[PDB]
Amino acid sequence: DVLAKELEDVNKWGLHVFRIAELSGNRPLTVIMHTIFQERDLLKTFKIPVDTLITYLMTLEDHYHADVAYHNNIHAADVVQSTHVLLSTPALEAVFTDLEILAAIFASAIHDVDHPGVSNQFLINTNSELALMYNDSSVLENHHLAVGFKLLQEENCDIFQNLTKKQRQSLRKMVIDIVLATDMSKHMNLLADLKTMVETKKVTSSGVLLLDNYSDRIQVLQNMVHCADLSNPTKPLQLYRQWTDRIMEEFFRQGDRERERGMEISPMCDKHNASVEKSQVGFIDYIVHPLWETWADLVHPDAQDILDTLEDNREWYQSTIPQA
Amino acid sequence: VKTEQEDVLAKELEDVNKWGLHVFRIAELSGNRPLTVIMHTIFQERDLLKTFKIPVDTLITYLMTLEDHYHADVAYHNNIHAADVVQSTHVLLSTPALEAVFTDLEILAAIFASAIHDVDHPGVSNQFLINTNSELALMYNDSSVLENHHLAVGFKLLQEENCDIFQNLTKKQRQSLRKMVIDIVLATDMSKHMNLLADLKTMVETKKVTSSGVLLLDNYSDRIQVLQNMVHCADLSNPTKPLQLYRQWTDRIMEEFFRQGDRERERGMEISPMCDKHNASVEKSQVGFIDYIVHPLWETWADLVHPDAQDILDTLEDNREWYQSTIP
Ligand SMILES: COc1ccc(/C=N/OC[C@H](O)CN2C[C@@H](C)O[C@@H](C)C2)cc1OC1CCCC1
Ligand SMILES: COc1ccc(/C=N/OC[C@H](O)CN2C[C@@H](C)O[C@@H](C)C2)cc1OC1CCCC1
Ligand SMILES: [Mg+2]
Ligand SMILES: [Mg+2]
Ligand SMILES: [Mg+2]
Ligand SMILES: [Mg+2]
Ligand SMILES: [Mg+2]
Ligand SMILES: [Zn+2]
Ligand SMILES: [Zn+2]
Repeated sequence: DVLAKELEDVNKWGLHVFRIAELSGNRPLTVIMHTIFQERDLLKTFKIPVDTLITYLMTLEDHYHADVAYHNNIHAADVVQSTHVLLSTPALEAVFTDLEILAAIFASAIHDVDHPGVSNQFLINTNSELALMYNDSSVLENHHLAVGFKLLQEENCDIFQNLTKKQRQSLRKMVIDIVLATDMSKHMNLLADLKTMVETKKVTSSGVLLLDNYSDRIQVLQNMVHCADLSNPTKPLQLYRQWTDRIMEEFFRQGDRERERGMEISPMCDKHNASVEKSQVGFIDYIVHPLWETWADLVHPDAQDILDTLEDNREWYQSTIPQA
Repeated sequence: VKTEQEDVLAKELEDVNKWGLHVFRIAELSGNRPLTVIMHTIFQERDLLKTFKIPVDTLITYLMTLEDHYHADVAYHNNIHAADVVQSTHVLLSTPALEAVFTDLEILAAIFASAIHDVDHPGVSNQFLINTNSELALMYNDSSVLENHHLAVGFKLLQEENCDIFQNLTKKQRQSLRKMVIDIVLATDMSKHMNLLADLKTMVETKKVTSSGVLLLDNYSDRIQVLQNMVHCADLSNPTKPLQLYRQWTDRIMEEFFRQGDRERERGMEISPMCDKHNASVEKSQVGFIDYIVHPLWETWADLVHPDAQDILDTLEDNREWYQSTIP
């Protein structure tokens, strides 16, 4: 019906994911993953029973929190679909193995599962059980990985059951490497290294990137999923506005818990003294544009339309801020 | 004192400041409470209860609970090993080249890290835990699986009734100590040894000393690097001890290794290097251990604190020759 038609846009930047969420009965992660697995022939390639895939996807989606405004199944579905588009970028054609593709997409799907709606720093500062378990280091990201993998153990949920032992081991390593790179405390180091990779990049005659060891390959996959994670401001304004609403709602909820606890309220988490437009322009200027302009460099000119949208949205958000 | 255990014992504890304290004797004389007894002694000696306002009964309660979470049926990675690493770190901290270098909080961190650094060790390796798809390796994504766990347990036990030995630290002190203890225990992961050593060599190359040969450390990076390597050295100090101690440590690690190999053999897995009781060369393996891991590390530490560690290095070399001479 009016879902198969929306899902026709699954290979396009700017898919109406919120509409897909509504139409699927709040199952955007399940429907979008299913669609992409079929589109990429992943069920056949890895002999994944279709009922197993769906069973896993639904239990995974169940473990995203409905009451968390941003870090929920819609965000997961969005990052999955964005990674799916980025994987098909011409500069990367025939570069990645089917296993590497599967790993990037699986990592995207689980990368925020069971997110509590508060930051690593909040969890550390409040002496949470999660921070105790993970010694204050990539607390959330370690946890997302543990839960994501743990769910494969549920009845008829092992989608990787027919991979070889070697394939499963390689897949597990890549997925861990990828989800740990979504920790924002690693952003500047990832970016610094990505800039250096761009500086020294190698391309075939056909113009596709040459990545001849695991380090270079996983580095590209890490940054790709990181870009997808940080892709909201590169989307059409109607979508970007919705993501901004959600992250500010989530932030203000954390800020309210901090205020109640007598804690200093984290930057951008105070509903009373916040500035959304200023916050987004700063987010684009200091994080999202520096990353995406580097990705654009890597795959030039594949990402120029995405960069254009980002730059237009920045100019849009800054337009109502008085300036000299 | 610290444990209502028999007699004394006090004569043995007179060696708490010396390399080659007889920790096994201490374990026996204390009713298998060497970690509690030795930690209590060191905290009193260094006046740490007064400095950090640690109630003595809180200290003893925590130490007993901590000690209870080292497995009695694990041959090597048990409470005696923890006590040994604690006591060895305590000796290393007092080396002349480090006089007045570390704050009392840094000293507390090193000693506390040493005490918890293998707690709840199951007697099998990280690689075994990964290969067998253990819940622990799933929890920690195959990375420093044991060492992350040791830290989690060591800190969690502070929350048991009357166990918070850090209750009278300031918020900042608690935060700093927590970071240092994590940095130190994660550095005991043997997978980090080569990198750790490489960086230690770099530090020795650019080492700054006063005229009395005392190290000049400039910042947290310097201080934590020395503490990480210090506790790593303590962890790898068995072959540098009086031979009778070393011989018992060797017997114990081989027993633990063989038990892991038995588990591997039973599950049809490739038996890990040095874990096959049916095909072992214990003496040869000790010489290889010294040549490729322990001597390169301790020679570098010896350089850092020259000449403070000369005797320790000499003993290492003598002990290498013992195992050499006993290869069949
Ligand atoms: C649409 O906009 C966004 C979309 C995603 C995100 C992604 N956020 O992931 C962050 C983690 O939860 C942790 N941070 C939370 C914060 C309270 O403290 C920081 C130390 C860490 C942010 C967006 O805009 C935001 C940041 C800039 C203005 C609002
Ligand atoms: C007295 O000798 C020793 C004293 C301590 C130790 C400390 N070991 O900690 C290691 C961890 O449990 C994990 N390893 C287990 C092993 C089966 O596989 C490795 C990949 C990692 C070792 C000693 O001897 C060694 C080398 C020669 C005989 C064993
Ligand atoms: Mg995340
Ligand atoms: Mg004597
Ligand atoms: Mg020992
Ligand atoms: Mg250990
Ligand atoms: Mg210095
Ligand atoms: Zn995310
Ligand atoms: Zn140890």
